[PDB]
Amino acid sequence: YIEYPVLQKILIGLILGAIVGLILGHYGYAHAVHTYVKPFGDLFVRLLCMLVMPIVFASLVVGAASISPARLGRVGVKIVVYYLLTSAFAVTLGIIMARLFNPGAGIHLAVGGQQFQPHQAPPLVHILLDIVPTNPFGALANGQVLPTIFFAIILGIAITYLMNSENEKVRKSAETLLDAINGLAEAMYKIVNGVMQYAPIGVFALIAYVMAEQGVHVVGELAKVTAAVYVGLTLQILLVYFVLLKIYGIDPISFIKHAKDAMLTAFVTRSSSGTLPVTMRVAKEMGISEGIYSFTLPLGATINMDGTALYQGVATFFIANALGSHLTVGQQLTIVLTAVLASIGTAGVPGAGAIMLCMVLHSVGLPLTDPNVAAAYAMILGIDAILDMGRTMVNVTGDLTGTAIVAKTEGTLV
Amino acid sequence: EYPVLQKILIGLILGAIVGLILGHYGYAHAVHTYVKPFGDLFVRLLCMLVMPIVFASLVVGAASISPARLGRVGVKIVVYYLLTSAFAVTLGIIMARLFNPGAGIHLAVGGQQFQPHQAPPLVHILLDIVPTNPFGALANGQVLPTIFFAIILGIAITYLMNSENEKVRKSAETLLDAINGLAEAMYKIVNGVMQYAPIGVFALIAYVMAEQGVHVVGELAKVTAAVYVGLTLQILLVYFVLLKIYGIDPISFIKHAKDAMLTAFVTRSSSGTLPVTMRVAKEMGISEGIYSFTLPLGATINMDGTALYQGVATFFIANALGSHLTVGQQLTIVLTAVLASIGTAGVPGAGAIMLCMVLHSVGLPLTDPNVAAAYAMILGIDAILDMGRTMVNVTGDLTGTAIVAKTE
Amino acid sequence: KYIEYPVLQKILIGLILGAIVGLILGHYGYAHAVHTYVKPFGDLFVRLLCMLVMPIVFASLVVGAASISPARLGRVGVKIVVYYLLTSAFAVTLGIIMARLFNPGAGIHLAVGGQQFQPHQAPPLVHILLDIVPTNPFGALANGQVLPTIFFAIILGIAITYLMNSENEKVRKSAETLLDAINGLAEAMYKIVNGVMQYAPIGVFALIAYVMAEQGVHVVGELAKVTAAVYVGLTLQILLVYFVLLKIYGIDPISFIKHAKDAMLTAFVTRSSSGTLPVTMRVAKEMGISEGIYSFTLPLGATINMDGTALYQGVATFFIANALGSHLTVGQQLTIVLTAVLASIGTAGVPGAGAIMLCMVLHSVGLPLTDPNVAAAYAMILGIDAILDMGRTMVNVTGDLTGTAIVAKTEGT
Ligand SMILES: [Hg+2]
Ligand SMILES: [Hg+2]
Ligand SMILES: [Hg+2]
Repeated sequence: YIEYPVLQKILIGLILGAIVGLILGHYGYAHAVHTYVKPFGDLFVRLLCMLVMPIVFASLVVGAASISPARLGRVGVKIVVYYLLTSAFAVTLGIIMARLFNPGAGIHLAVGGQQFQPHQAPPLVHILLDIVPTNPFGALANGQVLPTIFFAIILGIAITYLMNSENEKVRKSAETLLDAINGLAEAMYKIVNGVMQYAPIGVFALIAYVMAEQGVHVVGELAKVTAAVYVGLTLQILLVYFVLLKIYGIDPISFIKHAKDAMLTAFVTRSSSGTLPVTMRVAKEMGISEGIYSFTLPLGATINMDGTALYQGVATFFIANALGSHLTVGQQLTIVLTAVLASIGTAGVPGAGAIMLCMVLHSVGLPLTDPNVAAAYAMILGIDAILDMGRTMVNVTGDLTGTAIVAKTEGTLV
Repeated sequence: EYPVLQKILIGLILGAIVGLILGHYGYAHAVHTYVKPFGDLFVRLLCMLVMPIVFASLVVGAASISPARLGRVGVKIVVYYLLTSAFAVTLGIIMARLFNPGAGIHLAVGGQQFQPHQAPPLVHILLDIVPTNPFGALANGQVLPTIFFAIILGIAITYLMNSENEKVRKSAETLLDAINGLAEAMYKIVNGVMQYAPIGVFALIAYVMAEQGVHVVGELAKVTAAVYVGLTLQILLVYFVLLKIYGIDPISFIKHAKDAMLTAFVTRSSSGTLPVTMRVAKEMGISEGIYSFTLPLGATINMDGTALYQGVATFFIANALGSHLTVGQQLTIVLTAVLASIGTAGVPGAGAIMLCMVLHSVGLPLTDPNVAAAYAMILGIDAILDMGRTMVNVTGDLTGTAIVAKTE
Repeated sequence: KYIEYPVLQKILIGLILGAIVGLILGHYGYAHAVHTYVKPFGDLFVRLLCMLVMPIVFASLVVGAASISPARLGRVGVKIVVYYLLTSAFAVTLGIIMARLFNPGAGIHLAVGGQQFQPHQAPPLVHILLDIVPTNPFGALANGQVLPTIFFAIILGIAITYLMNSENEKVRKSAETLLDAINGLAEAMYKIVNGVMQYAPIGVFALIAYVMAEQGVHVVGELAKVTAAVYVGLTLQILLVYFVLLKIYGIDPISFIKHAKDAMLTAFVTRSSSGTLPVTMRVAKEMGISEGIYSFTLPLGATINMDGTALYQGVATFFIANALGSHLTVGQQLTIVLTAVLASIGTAGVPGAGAIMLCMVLHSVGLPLTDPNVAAAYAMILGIDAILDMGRTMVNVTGDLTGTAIVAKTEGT
């Protein structure tokens, strides 16, 4: 059948696809690929941008409700502060690395015969006022990004306040609504898994055309991306986690020795949740309180922002850079912080890195319909699989780093 | 608030007489200005629920039929309906080509004939089944994407009900429970709208008769006929053969269903009839533990009745527009319609509701005067057709529960 | 850094303080600078409100419809509903009456862009009646078609009640779940308003600051003229209907008020049918209303009481239309006003329902809230809504008791 290690399939689809593309590039048929292979790629891209709205919205409602004070616990408030200070660093490293290696420059895409031309921007007044949806159903209906973010947050928070009410009529109503929204977000995730079953074919078709038509330069450019990620990735573990543990009297060396297979599971399954049974067992091996890890671990699975913050730092810069538009530090963080803010509750979430990207593009007015934007996004989407293994692996490590720092601040260790 | 079907038939029979005399020496135009708006109110009220029912109905439907959520006695009854609908489709088209309903009524209302557009590149029509934004598809009536999303969602929910996580599992249970109920309410609303249907159906044919001459009655009777003969040809040609193939006697089988069919034929309700259906299944000696499960499904998932309705209706509608339609597209459009109606067996006037959904999905704006005036015709006789629809649905539900019961 | 100080106080402070600032900056000041710098805060406030107008009206009506819906409706229910229908009827007539009595809007002929607003007119009745029916309800709901939304929200709520009358427990829990989540969306939308009223002091400051600075000093008289027309019709309701209705039911009106005294005073000051509900029930027991009666009728008047809104709209509608330059007749008025009221059912409060309905009414008529004039006209009412909304609630609560007592003594079982 096709149930064989889904990730194996996708990496086979990428490696094999680039070879097919690239040799049909050299003496081949850039155009034939474009007429015949590519539409299979397009289907894949559509199946992704599809759920981009339901997941962002329904995910944020649930996510907001999670962190919403003071439905949030006191042991919880400390773990929230944790992810906030780490996301802060994860963002800096993101940008830093994306500037350090310069992914995108060197590939000047001008696909229809013309380069893409960002039309910016309205007056700040006009753009701040417009985050407030004129009509919340409509925002959601026709893909209005920022408004949906803002309404989804303000609603998730509202729900929690309703679950602090004496009126039981009221309390269950909220509990019902949130539960229903939850199941939606939940179903959306299961749908993604199904799409990832098609991903090996679709991703084959995507890079096949990119390779066939962009030339061979691309492979260097993509390795440039992945590199900037995995080096910021490990730079995170070493520079922040290890420091934060050191600074909490915890031993970083022996810490790793327990996390070892929990990171390796995460690296391999791409799944904060798939990995969560392993994570929890390791948390116990380190001797974290039962009452603690059984609460804080199922959070970092969803609200851990550090992984995605790194992805976007590099994805953002590549995507904008390949388009040809030179992007500054101020725009960078502006963009990235906003993606991260809105990512909360989508930690995994199969391929959230790429999903946030769409939602961020849609937000900066770069129509996915444009051929350049399209062929640009298609590149990152290709290697997303690779990137998403590091993304999860850092997520999990940081979840343990945090749940162990917070564990010790409760006096429940060994 | 007196027997509802009586009223719709009273209104139709009565309405054509009124329209037809007022047509002849009368004032086709007057009717058009004063009588007709009541008719248009009716068509709107229907096209209204076309979206919610299709979406909500399919989410629920797909979650029924979904693997691994489906049961063993269930898998067989589904396999039953799949292979009966197969044949029901064939008869539909076949009868629709046999009698030629529509041609000979050449409607060109505005002083101009309707002119269907075809067709974007296969590539572009296939990529487009995938909604770019699901809320959007839903919001501004995109048919194929809504089907595609509603199926892919229903299946997803079932996987969530096979989860270790009780939080996850309850949430799915809830979402589904609320979509169901939306579905459910949608139907309740139809029952009420059918309360206006006698006035509405009066107004509709009144105009059609007053304006399209007397040729119409022949053309409509042509439809009715093509359904009722496909209808009984289904009972005899498939059910009887399936009963015989499973040692059940066709003749004495009917002797038991006799009132259950008569009830179905007169209530238009697979569900309204359900108590009578189950009573007969007991009289025939089916296991309690089998008919109490399989009969409530046939009432929702039985595609055979609709499959004949769409076959014929589709061919009439298109044919009357002027557009001659081939066997290939006939089937393609039909499979699509039936394969989206799952979980709406009855569901009062489902037959017509689907038609609207298939029309909106295949070019053909319901706002267009030709398209409108043609759909107004079938909408008129829907009541007649919808009685045979249900009656055959119910017969095939017993045939299925009996065949499956025997294998147990 | 914490302004969790009495929320109403803040809005009143913001109004009085805002008008002075604007008015002095108006005279020799910088109408323009206010427009460029203070106003954007006033606009952000109008956006947060106009935001919820769709979800509150829809999800609110669904629940509302369900609550009045037969035959889920009790016999103790049927009477209280009939009560409210006959009181809203009069509540409307007084609204229009007072709106015509004082003439708010005239004398302020607003032509803001350098051009006066022009209401379009009306398609044939056929076309407007057919169009109350949503061709696609998700679409109605998604892009703000008001009339089709109303009609779908009612026809939905009612259907949901019938599903609760089914022997199929599948069917029955399904309906119960759906309603449970629609309510609760409703409920959350209300919580989101409470947060918006938190910024309302700042926003209401900015709003009148500009209208004062730019519209002159004639505005303050015109607004006092509104509030007057409401508060007098408001007490004309108590004296002219409730008191005549209590008397006509052998009940003593003066000694009735002696119990309601604080129950009305709470409502006047909290702006909250729900916040006041504890105080209200305590008073219905003091008046010696049955426990199994007020435990049902008081939580209804809290949501379905239409009389308070009926007055507000009578005046708001006339002022808004009058200021724009369109003179509006008594037919037009009720047609506009019945409609709003009839669709307000289940939104009694709901922090600021009065203004909320008005948008929804403005959108429905054909006055695009983006229009410079319409905006500057709505902005004025939005400003004093807070004042009007205290009276609104207070009248509502008096009439909930007047009702629960009239129905109560017709019982004694
Ligand atoms: Hg996308
Ligand atoms: Hg329709
Ligand atoms: Hg508004």
